[PDB]
Amino acid sequence: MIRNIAIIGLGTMGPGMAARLARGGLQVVAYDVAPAAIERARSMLSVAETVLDALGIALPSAGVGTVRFTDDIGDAVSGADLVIENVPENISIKADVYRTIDGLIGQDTIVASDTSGIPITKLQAHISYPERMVGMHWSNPPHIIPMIEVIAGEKTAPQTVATIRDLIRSIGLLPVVVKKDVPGFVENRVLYALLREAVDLVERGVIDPEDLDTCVSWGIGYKIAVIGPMALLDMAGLDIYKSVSSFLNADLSNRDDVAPMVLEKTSASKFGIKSGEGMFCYTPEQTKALQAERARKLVAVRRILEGRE
Amino acid sequence: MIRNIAIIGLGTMGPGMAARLARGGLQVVAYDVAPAAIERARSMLSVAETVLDALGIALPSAGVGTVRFTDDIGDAVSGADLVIENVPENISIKADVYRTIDGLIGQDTIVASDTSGIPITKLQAHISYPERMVGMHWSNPPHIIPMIEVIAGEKTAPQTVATIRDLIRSIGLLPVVVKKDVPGFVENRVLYALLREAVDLVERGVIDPEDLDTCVSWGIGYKIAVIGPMALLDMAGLDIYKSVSSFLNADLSNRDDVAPMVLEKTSASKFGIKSGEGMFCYTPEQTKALQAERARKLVAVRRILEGRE
Ligand SMILES: NC(=O)c1ccc[n+]([C@@H]2O[C@H](COP(=O)([O-])OP(=O)(O)OC[C@H]3O[C@@H](n4cnc5c(N)ncnc54)[C@H](O)[C@@H]3O)[C@@H](O)[C@H]2O)c1
Ligand SMILES: NC(=O)c1ccc[n+]([C@@H]2O[C@H](COP(=O)([O-])OP(=O)(O)OC[C@H]3O[C@@H](n4cnc5c(N)ncnc54)[C@H](O)[C@@H]3O)[C@@H](O)[C@H]2O)c1
Repeated sequence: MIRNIAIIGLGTMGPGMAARLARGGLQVVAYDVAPAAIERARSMLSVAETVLDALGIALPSAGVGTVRFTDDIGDAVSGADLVIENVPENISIKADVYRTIDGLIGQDTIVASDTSGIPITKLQAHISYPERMVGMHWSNPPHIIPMIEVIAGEKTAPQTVATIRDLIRSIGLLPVVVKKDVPGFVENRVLYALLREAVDLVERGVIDPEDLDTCVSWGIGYKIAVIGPMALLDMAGLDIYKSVSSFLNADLSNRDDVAPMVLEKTSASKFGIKSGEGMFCYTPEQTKALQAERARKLVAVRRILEGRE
Repeated sequence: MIRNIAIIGLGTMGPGMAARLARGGLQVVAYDVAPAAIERARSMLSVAETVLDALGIALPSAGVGTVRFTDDIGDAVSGADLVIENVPENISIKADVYRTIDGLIGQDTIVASDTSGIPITKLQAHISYPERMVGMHWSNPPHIIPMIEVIAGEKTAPQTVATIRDLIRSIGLLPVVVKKDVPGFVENRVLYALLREAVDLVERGVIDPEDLDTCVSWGIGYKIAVIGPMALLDMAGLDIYKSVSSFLNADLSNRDDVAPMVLEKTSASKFGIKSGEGMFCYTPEQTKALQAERARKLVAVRRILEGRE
């Protein structure tokens, strides 16, 4: 039974995750090794609570439903039914966390990783009772994107997957079970397939990057938000998809490595928003305005997609 | 100068295209070889006008701004400044249309094709003054998706591309210039890259098709509708995209032909909505309800994406 949740790591994905879980009635205690991170998480947490209000997400009529931050990991994981490990994408650091918490939690406590790219099969080699370790892969922002991937590693018990699937559904979120521990699970595989082709087209001068974005946002993302790919195939006709894919699949980029344009940008220290320049240029003011407007649009669009009138 | 538009072909893409162009102030006369198609287009046209109202799209204070259907192609293309060819995806049929209209229109009339998969370079080999032939690739539904691709063939004059780009902008739509006549232009290349991976994951049992759709609609389409792929790379960090793509690109599907599952479905005459069964199952009632709800959500979401409050 999962009533008490500990979150380890309070960076980008932490505060919204904590807020969203507490809003579902769960008791959440969260920990980070860096005091600066815990402080930043407080402001991130208050904004997230308001966003949950704007999404119309209610506390159920039962459960603790609170969030607390602590600088003591023993305090955080004490009595936890679920520990969500949410530390950097580095297997040595994640293994450190598992070793630390292993002696402090019950052998039937579920340990979930928010990892995007490390196989659950590798992660669970670093904790006792690997059958209760599983991938629980949220998306950014975690209090706004309602879909969570649940991924068994080779040793994960089917019961572990079902329990986390059930937890996610119980608080009104949308779990998807990923049935093989493949690189990138499902979401980021499909995303990186989209990106691989988009980057190739920009790189070889087929289309300017801002026009690529207009094209794909409106022609693809807008449509797919309302109609998923399998449903879209049914709308287009699988006969049509057969006819077109018969020659178009052969012509798509099959790049096996990093695109030259991406190597060029990163070599020049152009990393995107974080450095003020990537594919596009940003001022600090524009960045703030863009972040606010994207969060606002995401919230409004989600309510429509959920059927709200 | 483009004031008078003829549309040849009034199937799925025709009525909404005609309505949207007329709403921009243009005079539109449309033709179809099949009387049954012209009749169906009338009901499709009236619904489209209401959708344009719901989108808050106004007639400008000048221009003819009307739609008329005719069963005489000479009548339709008379005095046309732009003929949009919108007939089946079959180069012999498109060539027939170009031969028919060539003697009936000015040598400076622009002839645009709505083709998805036939190279503009091939199409323009079948009309006089190929420099005024261009791709103008709309998306379904054409009165709702605001983005249109403009594609030069090898012989297309840059002026032709600029004139159609300008026409699209002038009525409040979003043109994107595709700078090479590559298979699938940009939109359907990126879409088919997404689909190739999604189909592969369903086919090899990584995820159930309805869960694939939940995953991709919410994790990818929802996000990309608000934030285009190049902008999204900037948010994630190009350093991160470099690190991840360095191993993940190598693992993506590079399928060169039709997926076995798609061959299986089509062999069994399971084509999707049109036959009542494809990836999913549909009743006639469900189909109608789904079509209405998807159109309603598309309209509401678009207004948010455009910044409406
Ligand atoms: N888009 C995203 O950012 C995103 C989305 C889904 C999943 N993820 C995954 O979630 C995990 C965290 O991602 P993030 O973007 O939130 O990272 P982040 O770098 O923003 O935050 C990581 C946090 O972990 C803390 N930390 C480091 N070592 C620790 C330890 N031993 N104990 C406790 N805390 C420690 C850091 O101080 C930092 O606050 C990664 O595995 C990442 O792949 C990220
Ligand atoms: N999603 C889509 O359906 C979509 C989107 C963008 C572009 N397109 C492209 O637009 C074109 C039309 O697509 P559609 O889906 O509207 O096709 P459709 O089959 O729904 O309609 C084709 C119409 O052309 C008519 N026609 C056939 N021969 C003709 C002739 N000689 N003169 C005049 N009319 C004739 C038919 O009677 C029919 O009404 C195709 O090239 C297609 O690839 C389709």
